[PDB]
Amino acid sequence: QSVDVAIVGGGMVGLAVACGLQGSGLRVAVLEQNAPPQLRVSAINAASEKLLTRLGVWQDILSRRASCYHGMEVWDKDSFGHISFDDQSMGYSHLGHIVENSVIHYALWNKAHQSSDITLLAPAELQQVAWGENETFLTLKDGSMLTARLVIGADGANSWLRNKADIPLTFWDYQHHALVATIRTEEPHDAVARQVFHGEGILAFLPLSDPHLCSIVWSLSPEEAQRMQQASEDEFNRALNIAFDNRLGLCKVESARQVFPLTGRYARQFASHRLALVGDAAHTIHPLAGQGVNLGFMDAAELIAELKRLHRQGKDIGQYIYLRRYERSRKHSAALMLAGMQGFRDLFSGTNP
Amino acid sequence: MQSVDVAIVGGGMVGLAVACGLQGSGLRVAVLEQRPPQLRVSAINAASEKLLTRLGVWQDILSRRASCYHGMEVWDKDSFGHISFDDQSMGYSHLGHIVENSVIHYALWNKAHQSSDITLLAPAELQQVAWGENETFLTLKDGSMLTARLVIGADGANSWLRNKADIPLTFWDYQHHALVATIRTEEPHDAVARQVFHGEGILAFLPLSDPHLCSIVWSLSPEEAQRMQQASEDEFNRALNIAFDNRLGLCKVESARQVFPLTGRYARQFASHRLALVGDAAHTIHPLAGQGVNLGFMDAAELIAELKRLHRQGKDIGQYIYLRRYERSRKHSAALMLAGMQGFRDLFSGTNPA
Amino acid sequence: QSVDVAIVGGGMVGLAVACGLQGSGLRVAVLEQNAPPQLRVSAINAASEKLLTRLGVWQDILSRRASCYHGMEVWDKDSFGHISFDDQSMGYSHLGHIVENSVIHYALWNKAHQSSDITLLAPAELQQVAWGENETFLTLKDGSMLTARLVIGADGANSWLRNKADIPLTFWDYQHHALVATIRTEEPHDAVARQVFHGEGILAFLPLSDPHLCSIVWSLSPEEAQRMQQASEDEFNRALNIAFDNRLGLCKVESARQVFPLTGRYARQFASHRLALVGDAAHTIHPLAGQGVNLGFMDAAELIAELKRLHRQGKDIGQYIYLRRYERSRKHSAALMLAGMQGFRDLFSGTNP
Amino acid sequence: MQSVDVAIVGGGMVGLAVACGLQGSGLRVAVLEQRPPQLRVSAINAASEKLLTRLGVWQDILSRRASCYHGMEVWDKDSFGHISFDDQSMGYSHLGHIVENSVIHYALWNKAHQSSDITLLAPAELQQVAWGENETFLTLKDGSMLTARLVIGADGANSWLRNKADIPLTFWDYQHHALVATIRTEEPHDAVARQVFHGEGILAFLPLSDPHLCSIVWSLSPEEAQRMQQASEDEFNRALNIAFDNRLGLCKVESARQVFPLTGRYARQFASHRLALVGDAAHTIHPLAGQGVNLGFMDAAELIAELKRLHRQGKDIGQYIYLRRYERSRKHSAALMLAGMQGFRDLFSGTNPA
Ligand SMILES: [Cl-]
Ligand SMILES: [Cl-]
Ligand SMILES: [Cl-]
Ligand SMILES: [Cl-]
Ligand SMILES: [Cl-]
Ligand SMILES: [Cl-]
Ligand SMILES: [Cl-]
Ligand SMILES: [Cl-]
Repeated sequence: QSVDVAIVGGGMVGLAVACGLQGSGLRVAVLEQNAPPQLRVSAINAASEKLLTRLGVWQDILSRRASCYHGMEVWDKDSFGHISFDDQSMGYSHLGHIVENSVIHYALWNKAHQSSDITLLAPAELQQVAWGENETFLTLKDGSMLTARLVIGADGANSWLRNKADIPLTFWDYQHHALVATIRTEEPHDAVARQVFHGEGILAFLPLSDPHLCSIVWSLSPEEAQRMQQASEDEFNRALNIAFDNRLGLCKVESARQVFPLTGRYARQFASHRLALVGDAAHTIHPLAGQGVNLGFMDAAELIAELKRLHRQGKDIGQYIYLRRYERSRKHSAALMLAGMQGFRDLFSGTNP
Repeated sequence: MQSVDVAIVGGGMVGLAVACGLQGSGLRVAVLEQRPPQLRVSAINAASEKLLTRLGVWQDILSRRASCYHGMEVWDKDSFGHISFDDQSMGYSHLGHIVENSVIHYALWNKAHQSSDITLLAPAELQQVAWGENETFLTLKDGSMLTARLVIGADGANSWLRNKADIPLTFWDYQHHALVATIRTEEPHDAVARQVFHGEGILAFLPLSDPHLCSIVWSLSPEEAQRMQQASEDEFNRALNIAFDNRLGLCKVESARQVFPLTGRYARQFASHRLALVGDAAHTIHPLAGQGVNLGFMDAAELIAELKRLHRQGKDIGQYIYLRRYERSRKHSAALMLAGMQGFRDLFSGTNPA
Repeated sequence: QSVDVAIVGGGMVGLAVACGLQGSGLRVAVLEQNAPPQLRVSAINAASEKLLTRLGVWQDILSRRASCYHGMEVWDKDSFGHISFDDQSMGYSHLGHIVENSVIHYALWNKAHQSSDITLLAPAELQQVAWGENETFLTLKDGSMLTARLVIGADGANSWLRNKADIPLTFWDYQHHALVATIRTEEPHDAVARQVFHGEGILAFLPLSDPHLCSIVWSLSPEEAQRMQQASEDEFNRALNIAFDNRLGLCKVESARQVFPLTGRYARQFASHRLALVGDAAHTIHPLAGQGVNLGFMDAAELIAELKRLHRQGKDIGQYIYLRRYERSRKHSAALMLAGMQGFRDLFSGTNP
Repeated sequence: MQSVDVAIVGGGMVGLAVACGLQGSGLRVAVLEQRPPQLRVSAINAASEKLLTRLGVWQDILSRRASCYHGMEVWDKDSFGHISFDDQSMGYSHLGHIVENSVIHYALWNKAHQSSDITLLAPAELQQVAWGENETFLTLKDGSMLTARLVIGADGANSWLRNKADIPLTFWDYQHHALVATIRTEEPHDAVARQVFHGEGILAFLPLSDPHLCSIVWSLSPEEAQRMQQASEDEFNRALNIAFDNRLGLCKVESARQVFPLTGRYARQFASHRLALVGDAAHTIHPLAGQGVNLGFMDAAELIAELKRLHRQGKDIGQYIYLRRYERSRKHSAALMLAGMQGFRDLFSGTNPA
C-alpha cells in the first residue's frame, strides 16, 4: 500500500537498485512487469564486480557458474593493428568474468527475497500512474493501488513510464545484428577474451569455463546474420573459422544460433518529478565489457548512492531538484561513451589483487 | 536561367572536395558560397590523404605547411592501459598529418578555380528552392535563379536544406568543451601523436612541424574549459603539464586559447528527392583522425564515386532510388562509429609506401 | 509469391485501398497483422460516403445498419457562442451518417474477397522486409516469402514499417481521454448531431437509428474519465445530463462505458522507397466527422488515384519520385488540419441530393 | 554580482508582460534584451485585453492607435457554410481589437521603465548560464554576471535556453505562407472581422480604424505567395477580390506586401530546474484572435499568477516541483488547441461591459 520507492521492473538492474538500498531504511517495492549453460552472457567488468560484491551476491555467482578471463587480444580483419595485454602487465588478478545473465539475475532475486525492506510483487503490471505533487499513485492491473515518494523505471527501455512523463528516448538503429552461440574450438582459449574488427563490426570469442568453449558475439548485416543462423553447421563452422582468422583452429558450433538487433537508445532526461530511470540507455557495443548490464549496473550504483544520501538527510527523494544530480552524472557519462572517449578506459580495466 | 547538373550549397572543404572530385565526369557543377600556426588543425588520416591526392591538391598542401606524424601513444590518467606503436611496425611510411584547415581549404579553392566544369558563385546565399519532379529550381538572394538535377548540401549542419526537405538531424550535446592552443614543450614530440584519457574525456598533443610545438585538444567541463581559457599562462601551463603527466616536460602555451563545444549530429537520412547531404553528421570525437573533416571527406569520396557511376550509366543522378545507395553507406558507417566499432580501425590506420 | 502491391494491415483503411485498386489490373495482397449495436462508431462525412460508393459498399452499409443525421448544433458550456444549421439550409439531403466501425469493416472485407485481383492472407504477420532496388522482399512469420513492387502500410500507426524505413511518427499526448457509451435520452434527438465545448474538450451526442439513442464522445481528464467510467449509473447519468445542459432531458446509459486515450500522430514522411503509408497520422479530434477513419479514407482515396495513374502509364509504382506526389498532398492536408484551417470546411460539409 | 529573483531573457511583448505583471509582488526582476498602418498587427482578444488592463497599458494602447471590431463573418470559398454574429448577440461591448504589435510593445516598454522592481538591461545578450541547485548564474557577452532564482525564457522560440536545458521544441512546417498587407476596399468594413476558408487555408480581412482599410492575412502556397507578392498591383488586386468573393467590392493594396512562413512549435516541456518558458509554442493559426501574441499573453498571465502565489507562500519560485503546475496548464491548453477543441471558444469570445 505505502512505500518510499517503487521499482517498476524486476530484471537484473531493478533488483540491483533494490538490493543496493537495503540498510537505508527505505521501504522498497519491486513490481514485475541444475540447468545447462544459457546462451545469453555478459562480460562483467571490474566496476560491476565491485557492485555485486557490495550487494553480497558475487560469491553466490562465482559458486554457481562464472568464467574468469585474464587476457585480451584484439585485432583487425583487414589491417595490421592489434591490442594485446594481460592482467599481469597491469597489476591485475584478472580482467573480467564471463557470466550467464540468468545466473546474475537469480543471485540478485534470492538476495531481494532475503531483504527485509524489499517487497517483491510478481504479478504486478502497471495500469496507471498519477504524478501527485507529494506522492505518486500507482494502479496495478488487478485494480489494487500503491503509493510511492519515488518511482524508479527499470523495465527495459521504460517506454511506458517515459511516455507518461513525456521524456522519450531517441532510438538509433545500428544497422547490424549480433549472432550469438557457444563454440567449441580446437585450441584452448587460455582464459583470453579475443575480438576481431571487420567490415560489419566485430567478432568476439568470450571464454567459458570449459577450456575449449567460447560464447561468441558476431555482428553482421541483418541478411548475413540470417544466412549464418540458418546455415548448415558445416557452412557456419567454416564461415566462422575464416572470420576469426583460424585463431583457435577449427570451430564447431554446439548450441542454437540466436540473433538480435543492435541499437542505441539515447536519453535527454533520466529523471522527472518523482521519477528516475535506470538501465534504458544504450550507447556503444564495443567494448562489450563497458556496456549491456555493466551500463545498467553503473546507473544503479549511482542512483543508490544518491538516494542513500538524500534519505540520510531526511530529504524528499522524489524531488527533481535532487534527482537531477543523478541525471547529470548519467548524461555526462553517456556523452563520453558516444564521443568514443570512454571505451579505452573500459577496455583496459581490471580488478586488483 | 543557368543550368547545371549539380549544385553544391556551401564552399567549405567538403563541398569543394566534391566539386573537385567530379572533374573529369563531364557533369556541370556550381558551387554556391553561403558565407603562423593557425589555431584550427585536423589530423588528416590516410583515406583523406588518398582523396586529396586523387584531387591533385595534396602536394600543394605538403608544400604549403603540413606536419607528418609517424607514431602514436595513448594512455590513461587513472590506470595502466596504453597503446603505443609506429608506422614501421605496420608497414606504413607514416600514420597521418597535422594540417591547418585553412591550408586544406585554400588548396581546394584554388583547384576549384582551375576546374573547367566548376562555376564558383560568391556570394550566392539561397533564398528558396523548388523541388520539381525533373529538376530543382534555386533562387539566390539577389533574385538570380539556377536549375540543377541534384542539390548537394555541404553547408555545415545543412539546417536550411534539411528543414526544406523535412529530414532534420538529431543534435546531441556531448556535455564537454574542447580547448585548443599551440603548446611549446621542453622535450621534443619526435613526431608522435599523443593522447591521454581522463575523467572529462581526452587530452591530445598533435605534433606540428617545429620539433617542440604541438596543437592540443583538451576536452573539459564547460566550466573548467572557461577557467583554463581565462587562467594566467602560469596556472594554465601548470594544469596542462599535470593533465599530461609531464610527458613532454614543462609546457608553455604560445597562442590564444580557444574553446568550442563538442556535439554529435545524427542523421536518419542523407538523401531525398534530388538532394544529397555531405559533411553534416558527427559521431565520435576519439579517435581525432577518424572524425571532423575526415568524416566529411569520406562522405565526399563515396558521393563522388556514386555520381560518377550513375552519370556513366546515363542514370538520373537526382533520383532517390539511386541516391539511397550513398545513404545506406553513410548510415552503416555512422552506426559503426556510434557503436564503438570503427574507432580501432581508424586509430591504427596509415599510408602504405606502395 | 509475386504481387504488385502488398498491403500490410487488413483494417478499414487497408481494405479500402485494396478494394479501390480493383479494375486496375494490379495484383494486390492484403496481409493481416446478427449482432447488437457495437460501441465503436464513426461520423462518416460526405467525402467518405463518396469513396465507399465508388467502392460499391455504401449500400451494403446502409442496409446493414446506419444512422443518417440532418442537423448540427454546437455550443459552449461557459459562454454564449453557438453554431446551428441543418442540411436544408445548405442544399444538402443530409450532413453525414453515424456508422458502426465493424459494419464498415465487414462490408469492405466481403468486397475484398469478391475482388479477383485481391488475395487476403489472414494469418500473415511480417517477420522481415528487405528494401531491394527493384522489388521488396517480405518474409512472413511462417517463413514463407512474398515479393512486391510496393509495400503499403495500413497497420495502425505503422510503427514496425516506419521503424524499418527510419521514418518515425511524432506522438503527441492530447492530455485527455474520451469516454464512449450508448445513452437513451428523454427527448428524441431528431437526427441532429450535438456537441458542447467545455474545459476538458468536447461532449458529443451522435444520433443512432433508435430515435432516443445517441452514442457519446465525452473527453475528460484521464482521472475524471476513470471516475465516470467506474461511477454508479446514477452518478454517471446525473453528471452527463449536467455536462450536456439537459439538452435532451434525462439521460440513461445503456451500454458499457469505455475509455481510450486521445493523441496526435504527425508524419514528416508518408513514403519512402517502395513504401507508402496510409491511416497512421492523426491531427484534430474536432470536428469528429473530419477525422478518424475519415482521414484514413482520404489517405486511401488519394493513394488509389495516384497508383492507378502510375500503373496506367506503365510506371514503377514503388519509386519515391512518384510516391512523393501522394506524400505532398497528405502533408499539405495535415498542415491545414493542425493549423485549424480545415475544421470549418469539414464541419459544414454534406451530401447533395 | 547583481542579484535578482527573476531574470527574463527577451524584451519582446511577452517578456515585458511578465515583468510588468509581477510588479507589486516584491520580486526583483531583470529583463535582458537579446536584440502609418504598421504592417504587423494582431487580433487582440478579450483575455489579452484583460491582461493588458491589469498591467495598466490598455488605455495607453487605445489612445495611441487601436481598431475595435464588433462583428465576425466567416465563410467558405467552395461551400455554403457560414458563421456570422455580433458582440450584442452575446452581451459583449466588443469582440476584439486590431492593434499594431509595435504599439503594444512600446506601451509595455514604457510601463516597464516605470516599474520600480524591474531593471531593463539593453543590450544584454547571454553568453552562458550555470544551473546551480540554489541559484542560476548568468554571464552576459560583456562578461558581466547576474544571479537569479528563476530564469524565464521569453526570446522567440527560446532555442538557446531550450538547448542548454535539453528540452527542445518540435518544429512543424505548415506548408503555407501568409501574405499580409493593408487593403483599401470599395465598401466599408463596418468593424466586422471577416474570413474566408479556401484550399490553401484562409483569407482574413482585419478591420482598421479607417472605415475602408483592412489588414489581411492571406495564406497561400509558398510559390503562390511569392507570385502575389511580386505581381503588379492590378494583378494582385484582382486576385484578392476574387479570393474574397468580392465581399467588400474592389480592393486596392496600399502598402508593401510581406510574406512569412506558417509553422507550429510544440513543447513536451515548459519548465525545468529554475527555468520557465513563455511565448515559444505555436499551435493553430485559425482563429487568428486565439493565437500569436494572444497565446504568449496567456502563458504570461498564468506564469504571473503562479509565481505571485509561490512568492506569497514563501516557496522557492525556481523549483520544478512548483513550476510543473504552470507547465501542466500550458500543455493541457496546447493539447486542446491542436485537437481542434479550443478554436470555437476563442472564435466566439468577447468583452463584457460589466
Ligand atoms: Cl559477495
Ligand atoms: Cl597531389
Ligand atoms: Cl543531449
Ligand atoms: Cl525515386
Ligand atoms: Cl454502393
Ligand atoms: Cl489600462
Ligand atoms: Cl513537418
Ligand atoms: Cl523539484
